Amino acid sequence: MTDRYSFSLTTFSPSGKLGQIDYALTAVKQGVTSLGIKATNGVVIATEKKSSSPLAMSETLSKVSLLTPDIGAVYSGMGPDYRVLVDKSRKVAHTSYKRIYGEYPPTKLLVSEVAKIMQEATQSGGVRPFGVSLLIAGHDEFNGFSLYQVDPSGSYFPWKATAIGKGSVAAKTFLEKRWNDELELEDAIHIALLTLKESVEGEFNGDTIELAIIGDENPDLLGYTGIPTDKGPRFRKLTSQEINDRLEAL
Amino acid sequence: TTIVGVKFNNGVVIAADTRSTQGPIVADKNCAKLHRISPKIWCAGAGTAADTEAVTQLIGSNIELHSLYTSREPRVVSALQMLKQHLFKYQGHIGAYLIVAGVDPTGSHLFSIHAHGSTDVGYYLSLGSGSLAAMAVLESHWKQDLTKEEAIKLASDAIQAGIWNDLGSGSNVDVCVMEIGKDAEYLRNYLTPNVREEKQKSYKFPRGTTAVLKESIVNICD
Amino acid sequence: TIFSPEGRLYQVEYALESISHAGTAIGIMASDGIVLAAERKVTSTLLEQDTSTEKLYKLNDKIAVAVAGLTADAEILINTARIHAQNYLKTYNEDIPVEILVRRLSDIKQGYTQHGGLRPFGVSFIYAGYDDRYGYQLYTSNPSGNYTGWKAISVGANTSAAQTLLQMDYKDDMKVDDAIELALKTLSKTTDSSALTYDRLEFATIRKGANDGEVYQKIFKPQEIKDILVKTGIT
Amino acid sequence: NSVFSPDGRNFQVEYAVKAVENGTTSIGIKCNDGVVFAVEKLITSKLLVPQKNVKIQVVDRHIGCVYSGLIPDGRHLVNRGREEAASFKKLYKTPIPIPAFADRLGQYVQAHTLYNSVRPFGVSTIFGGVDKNGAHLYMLEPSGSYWGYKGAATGKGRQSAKAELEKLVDHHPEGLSAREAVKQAAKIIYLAHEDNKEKDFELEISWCSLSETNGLHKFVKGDLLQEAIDFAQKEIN
Amino acid sequence: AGYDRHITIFSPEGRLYQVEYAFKATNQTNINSLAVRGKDCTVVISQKKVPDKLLDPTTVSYIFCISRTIGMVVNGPIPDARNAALRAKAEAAEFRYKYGYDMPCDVLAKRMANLSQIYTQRAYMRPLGVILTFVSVDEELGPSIYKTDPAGYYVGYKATATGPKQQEITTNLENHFKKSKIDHINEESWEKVVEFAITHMIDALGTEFSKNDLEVGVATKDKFFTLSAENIEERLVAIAEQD
Amino acid sequence: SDPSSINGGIVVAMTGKDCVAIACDLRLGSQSLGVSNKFEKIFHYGHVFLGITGLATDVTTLNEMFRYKTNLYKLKEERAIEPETFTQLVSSSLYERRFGPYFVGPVVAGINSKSGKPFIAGFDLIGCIDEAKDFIVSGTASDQLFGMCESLYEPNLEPEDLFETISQALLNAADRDALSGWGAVVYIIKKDEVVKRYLKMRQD
Amino acid sequence: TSIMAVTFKDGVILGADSRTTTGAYIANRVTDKLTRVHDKIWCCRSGSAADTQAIADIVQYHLELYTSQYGTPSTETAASVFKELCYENKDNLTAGIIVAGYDDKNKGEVYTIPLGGSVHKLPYAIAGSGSTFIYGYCDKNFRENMSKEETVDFIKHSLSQAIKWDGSSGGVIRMVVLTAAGVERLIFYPDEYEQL
Amino acid sequence: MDIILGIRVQDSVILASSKAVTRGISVLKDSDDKTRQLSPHTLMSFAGEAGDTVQFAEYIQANIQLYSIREDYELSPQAVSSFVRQELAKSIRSRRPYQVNVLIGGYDKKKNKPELYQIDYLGTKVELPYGAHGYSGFYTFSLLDHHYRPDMTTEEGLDLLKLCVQELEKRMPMDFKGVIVKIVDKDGIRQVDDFQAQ
Amino acid sequence: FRNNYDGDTVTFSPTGRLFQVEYALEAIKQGSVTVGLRSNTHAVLVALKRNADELSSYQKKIIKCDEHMGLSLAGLAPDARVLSNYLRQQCNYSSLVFNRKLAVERAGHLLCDKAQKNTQSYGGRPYGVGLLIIGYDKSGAHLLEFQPSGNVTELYGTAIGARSQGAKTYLERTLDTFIKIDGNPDELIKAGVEAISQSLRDESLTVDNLSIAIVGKDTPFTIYDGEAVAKYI
Ligand SMILES: [Mg+2]
Ligand SMILES: [Mg+2]
Ligand SMILES: [Mg+2]
Ligand SMILES: [Mg+2]
Ligand SMILES: [Mg+2]
Ligand SMILES: [Mg+2]
Ligand SMILES: [Mg+2]
Repeated sequence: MTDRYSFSLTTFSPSGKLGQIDYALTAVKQGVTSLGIKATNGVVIATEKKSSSPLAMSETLSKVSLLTPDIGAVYSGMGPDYRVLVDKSRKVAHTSYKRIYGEYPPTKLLVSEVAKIMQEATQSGGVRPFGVSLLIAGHDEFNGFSLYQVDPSGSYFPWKATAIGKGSVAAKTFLEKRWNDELELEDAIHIALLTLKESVEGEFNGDTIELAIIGDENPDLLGYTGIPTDKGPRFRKLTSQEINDRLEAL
Repeated sequence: TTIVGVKFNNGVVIAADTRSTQGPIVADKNCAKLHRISPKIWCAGAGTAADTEAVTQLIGSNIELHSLYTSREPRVVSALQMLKQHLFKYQGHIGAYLIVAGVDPTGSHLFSIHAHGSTDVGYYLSLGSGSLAAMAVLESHWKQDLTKEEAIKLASDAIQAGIWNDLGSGSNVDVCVMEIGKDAEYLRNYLTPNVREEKQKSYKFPRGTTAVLKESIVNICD
Repeated sequence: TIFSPEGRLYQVEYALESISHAGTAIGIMASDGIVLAAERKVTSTLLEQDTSTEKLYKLNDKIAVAVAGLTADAEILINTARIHAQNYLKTYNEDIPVEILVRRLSDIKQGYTQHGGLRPFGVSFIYAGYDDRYGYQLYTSNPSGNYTGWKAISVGANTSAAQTLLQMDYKDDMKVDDAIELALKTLSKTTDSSALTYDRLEFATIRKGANDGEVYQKIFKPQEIKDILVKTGIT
Repeated sequence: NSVFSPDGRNFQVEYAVKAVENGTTSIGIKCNDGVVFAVEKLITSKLLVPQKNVKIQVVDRHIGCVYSGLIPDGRHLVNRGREEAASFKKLYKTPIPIPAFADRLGQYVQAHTLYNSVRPFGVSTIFGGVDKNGAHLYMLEPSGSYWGYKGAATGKGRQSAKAELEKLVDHHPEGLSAREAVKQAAKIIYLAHEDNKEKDFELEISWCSLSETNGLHKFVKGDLLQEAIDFAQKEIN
Repeated sequence: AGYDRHITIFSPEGRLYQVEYAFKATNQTNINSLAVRGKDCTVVISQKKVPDKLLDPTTVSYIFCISRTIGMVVNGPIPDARNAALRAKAEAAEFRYKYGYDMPCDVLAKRMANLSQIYTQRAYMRPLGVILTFVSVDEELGPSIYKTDPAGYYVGYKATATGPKQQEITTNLENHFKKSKIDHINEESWEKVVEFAITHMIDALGTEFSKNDLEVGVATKDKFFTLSAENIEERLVAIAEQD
Repeated sequence: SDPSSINGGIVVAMTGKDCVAIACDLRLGSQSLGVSNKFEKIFHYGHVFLGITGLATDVTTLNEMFRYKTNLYKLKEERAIEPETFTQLVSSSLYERRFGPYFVGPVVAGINSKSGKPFIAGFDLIGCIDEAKDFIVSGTASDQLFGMCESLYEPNLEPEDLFETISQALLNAADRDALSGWGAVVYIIKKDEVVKRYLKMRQD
Repeated sequence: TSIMAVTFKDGVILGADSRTTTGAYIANRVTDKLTRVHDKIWCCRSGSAADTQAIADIVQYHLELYTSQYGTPSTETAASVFKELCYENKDNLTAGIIVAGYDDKNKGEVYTIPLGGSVHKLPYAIAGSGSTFIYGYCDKNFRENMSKEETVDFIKHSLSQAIKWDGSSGGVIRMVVLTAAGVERLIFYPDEYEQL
Repeated sequence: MDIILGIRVQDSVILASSKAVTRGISVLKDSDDKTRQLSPHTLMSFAGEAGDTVQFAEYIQANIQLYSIREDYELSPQAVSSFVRQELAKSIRSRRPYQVNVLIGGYDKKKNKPELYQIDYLGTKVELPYGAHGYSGFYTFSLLDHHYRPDMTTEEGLDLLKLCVQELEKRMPMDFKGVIVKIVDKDGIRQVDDFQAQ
Repeated sequence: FRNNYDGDTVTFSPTGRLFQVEYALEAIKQGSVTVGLRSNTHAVLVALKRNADELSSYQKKIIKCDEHMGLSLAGLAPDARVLSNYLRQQCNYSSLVFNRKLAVERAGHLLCDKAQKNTQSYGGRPYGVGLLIIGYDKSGAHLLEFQPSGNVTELYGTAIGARSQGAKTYLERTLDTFIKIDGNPDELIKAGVEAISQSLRDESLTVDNLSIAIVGKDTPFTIYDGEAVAKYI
């Protein structure tokens, strides 16, 4: 019953820092590496499934999440914060967009909505910031493909390619080396896999790696035929098997 | 309006005519009364046209969010439960009458919902001003365990009873087929037996026929 | 919110401290237009330049802001400023006079300074607008909610150094093209980077609609910034 | 209060308990068809009117409540216990089962260990009664914790009372009747008074027995009380 | 005493000490528990310690029937345990009312983890000092184990174990599934799955159990139920004639 | 009386080859009393055109509301709203007032600036979308408009010919409605340009 | 509508016709008017189909929550929940509900909740528009502690008369048998019951 | 029924408003000024239901005056009329709607043009060369269709108005006790104090 | 132990003490002495009124709650007003709804529960006043003592305030005599007046000093001050 801390828990310090936002960023550093690479005809988001137990079933925990049929997200930092951000993000895409315009939000707008949700946790009374950074990749008719990073402060930035979390500094270097503007999606998935191998401690296979693409429309994933102007999701989670095929040619 | 619902051995079929009316005047000669709640749950509405579209889209929206949240294919009983609870709340004032049909992990389902929030279940259903015309066809030809083809023929024939005998209905027959294994198939203008005959004369006017007072080019951008 | 023994607002002071670390933003007003230039926060090769707009934002068709500080705070404020412009347009069938919009934004900032025990917004704005009462205008607003009018101003880092230079080379009878040169010169001199290159820059103007009688905002595409950077002899 | 210590404890709740230990000693005993509640009333002064400062409380018609610690906190619980029992009876027609009633208090007490704007309750409460399927006796600590009991004690003489309680359980595994347990309650309250013997006391007893009170909660008064006082007086020496 | 140790705000290292402390609270009862999946059942076993001889042993449980189909075992103090049990029950009834079908095990767990994440983020709530293990035979997923902690974290398990001596039991089961290569126990009867659970508890903890030392919950297609002392005694008898 | 009869007013939109046309009368009345000879009922947000008939206060109010909403759209999205999207925004906007509806009969016309394909839609007062590929009619002479259109219309007309057809439809329907007329205005819309013509009609 | 519940020796039986009308049109000839709110608590609904369905669904919700916390609800508890909703909302509901249940202790019990929101415990209950025609017949033929087969006959005969006279009643006769056994669904088609 | 006329000539806008206030079988007043000045160059006249009439006028006047002092500026006649329309538009769907019809006459100093706005209680706004509310329009609209010219002087406008007042005095069943006439131009608002027998 | 444990009423000390409530108890001990006592037929309040100067009036210490009930106060006076108004309303409520005079014991319970909520709510202090309540209801004369902790006890007699321990010891000694003083209003008052004297290091209790209240079998609750107390000095 009733909150006592109706004041901001993120305040400015004598030097101009916002401590809690700094400390959430330090949490993102401690988290498992995730990355995004933009190609000419798609985006790839990838991360490692770091398991709590060998007795756990890692298929039941998705780090990669569909946000709308053409937008997907991955994170580094505190898992549960991600999970609830994903719920709010899906809802907001409906309440603030689809229920109004009859179509799904373009990438930047949804990212902007997510940013707002995180911005608020930085200003409101009696809350800490979210302990995550997200990578949001998507497609829309008028903007093409995009990749955005969203930070605990509420800040977002568009990226050609980037990595967040543990090995992020080395992985970002490995991406500046490898990225160009002629990359096909298949090349990008291949680079994503290479970059992720430096980060992975243990086994590196389709069971321990999580990887999704924003590529082309998947009419077989639509669930109905008949309406010719509805072609299906561009978001697609690659299977364990699919990953392994690209590791034997890696 | 004529909307029907027919269960067969491995699924469920819904169908509808394609006439919208403001009183005696036909507004749209070929609209679509078959709507999607989710990929495999489909809906047909009669009564207030804006109401059946809106209640369908709202519940559709929520069903998608549920599906994503629970990591499961949407069920027909969820659509039915949300619709009836919503309609009931609005005591009737949302004049949505619906035949909701679909397939989900638990089999195949066919339901009716009335505006005040009551639901019924059945093997064959009809709603609309053409409801009686259709039902007499349905009561004449329905049997247990229809093959897909028979169910489409029956549902199609029922919409025709509505089209030919009810002034509230006309034009074309839309169909949607939901089978347990497969993707749902939407079949736009499955029948078109009401083609306007070619007119007796062309009415295109000689240019300059219309007196014009003044004129100007209009700016679109900035 | 509370006062100090000195009669200062701690949180406001520290918010201003924060801003003095943000990439410098310059605004210069000329008789026939306005210049907005700002420097991006030490970037990376992999940062998408074409689909990026972190420091410059359109408010309505006749007003823009340059941002210094927390972007996420600035987006919150920009969005409300956008609504305020649309409310005024709907009420009066006239585009909002520039000052009225600035005052309103400023007043929202003042509020977080006086009640509610929330932190202030860590944002300073330079407003660049045109209206049919005062012509071209330039305003500045900081987390205190204070606002002031200028002919030339900077926010963020090195305002101290940038202000002295603008004071030196600013002359009331300038054309826009002269103000463009001044803004880029001033950024170049004050930068903590080596060369001031196109990819570290956001740039915008408000002119007299190429050839018309109407007012037009140009938010420079990256390529345009590269050209205008060779032109003024910094390559 | 909403504060876990480095090793998982709640120091505020622990301190709440010290207030209970500080309090008078109260007990409950589960006989084969009911429950007996007894409490030590310290007489501060002869000016206190005898029999007229009733500590034992009834909830609905079939439940008794006794507690040790900050008395006002106990009254606060019983108020809430009553609202909670009315609410249940209203919707469900039947008077509230004792385990059902136990949890209502349980959740309410636990709630007061979730927030910094609240302090935990400074009581432990021994309560119970007869329902649809037998007799029940409960004890609920400041933390929200509660379990079923054969016998229960709390307060100053808690330790010696439990020792007596433990003995009864061992010698009588087959039942103890309501009439018997009343006597023993009086006895045990005498044998926890030994600690606070510097100040005088008064004994209160109530019971809820299927055969003796027809499943309603009643105060033990008159000849029955006097006889139980004698049994305790004779068995103290 | 810094604020970052009294409420759920970040420490300079990015940690939430109140969440960490809440985990320590889960062991305070010194009770261990484990869960395994059969071919068409799921079994939870938990120790039952009744130290005080004034207690009614039948009211001493850490196993709850959340719905007709879902059971939940808690590691942590009972006051918080019952708080969670009550919530789950209400969330379960409500789900069925609104969506027309029984709330799945994992969905409930997800929901409970979300409530936990809220206590992890809002200042005025403390986390609950409990770990919740949810079990059923889901109508879509089959036998299921899902476990939620004070961090708001949850996942599905082949089998799991919780409590002070949790590691012993975990590595035991890990060794079993290394041997069998499958992710359940092949076994027809729930009775034999319970026996396996009790057996592997005995080796791992190196202790014998009487019928009053144990508490058992079993979930089969469409019920979840708990075994009485007598059904457990029968189970204990059967293990003895071979092991 | 009937709120959609007080002020009078008609709007009609047609599609043709690579074009759309939208037209309205100019009358603004108060029952029998003609009040304004100059009351336009068509508007445009970027290249998207919206005609509105019905109660004139709601016509005005909705114009101001759709200007507001499209202005904000353009700022967030960095592009002009398209025909199909606007149609959706009108619908949801009307349905939001389900039990206190605007007494209007909106009509949307335009060309998708990507696909270049002609688009028209109609709505009822609570936002029910009438998707039609040929013509849409609205107002106190909608019966007469339906008759005129169904007789005069043929698909794929050239902008110069579609102009005659829509004008003839409007003029003659307007001349059978006591509350429509008093001058007319016709927009012809081709991707690249928009011509606007005031017609000469009876002034009674 | 013709609905009835009858207590007999071994438990209780619910019966109903299967017809739903809007005016003189039969919207549904095969309706299931027998509604389960718990395993061995069932009810028959009359009045507004919307109102009573919504009520039944809330009661089912309350009893499921009840079973989770406190165990099997008594029939009286089920009736009390129904009455609460019906009484507290008498001025938005046209709901006439008959409640019938079985538990081991109290055996077979019947409660009728008519329009007002009052509750009445009865050895048997009739309701719905077709009931009016069978007040004489039922009062003349009901006995206490009948056998299952006798009771089934009593409902079968009663409902067939109700169907015969009331145009709103008709179709098939559905029954639900509630005992220790067990739950048993019965059905009887016009060709059988009309010949009675 | 309350006469409310306005005519826009070339360099000014002229408002004329009946002087009677009638309740029941009694004329309580024959000198009622049914006008409020909104700003030095904007005038508004009003007619409608008994109480809402003055209450609405004065509320608008307070608002426009507030604006002027806040901005040290006079809002264009077009902006004032938009403000007025929106207030009436919101009002019509409120609990108890303002039953007032208005004429706004303004001289726009930035364009040097006179402007006349007719707005009814529904929030129906339209700019007119001449306008009227109530029954009076049923006479005056046709007269002015005939006699009105876009280039008339203020003096010609006053003759045209006198012609309108004569028609109403002849044909209207009620006695409205003549009008108060007001002229809005560049040099502001002034009243023609002699009209009743001028 | 004493450190950060008296911040608010929402903190327990490591000893299980609530210092805010213990400090509120100290405001009573600071207050001017007051005595209440009863027999079977009457109950009497006697209070030592206190001035704040020689030019001031002695501030009132006895408040009437209903015809059959009233109280005296010691400690923070505005708190007495808050509490007596509540009691006035509870008495009033019982009369209007049930046509029933409120049992003095129920008034005890009610005041107790009201005090309690201020020993548990953050950002609210406890009541800082002690009260003695007398009344005649359907079971005779009653006297209660109210502590800000919420504890209410029914007594034959008692005293609260500065140096009150004197009067209490006397009343403990007089018990068997004053309990029997029945049908004699004036004897019981004179017994109470002399009881309050044991608590005087002060001065001699004057005609302004003294405040007496009575209620009983056939006497409505009435207050005596000024000239009307002279005959008991
Ligand atoms: Mg037809
Ligand atoms: Mg104890
Ligand atoms: Mg707290
Ligand atoms: Mg917290
Ligand atoms: Mg029409
Ligand atoms: Mg006409
Ligand atoms: Mg019949």
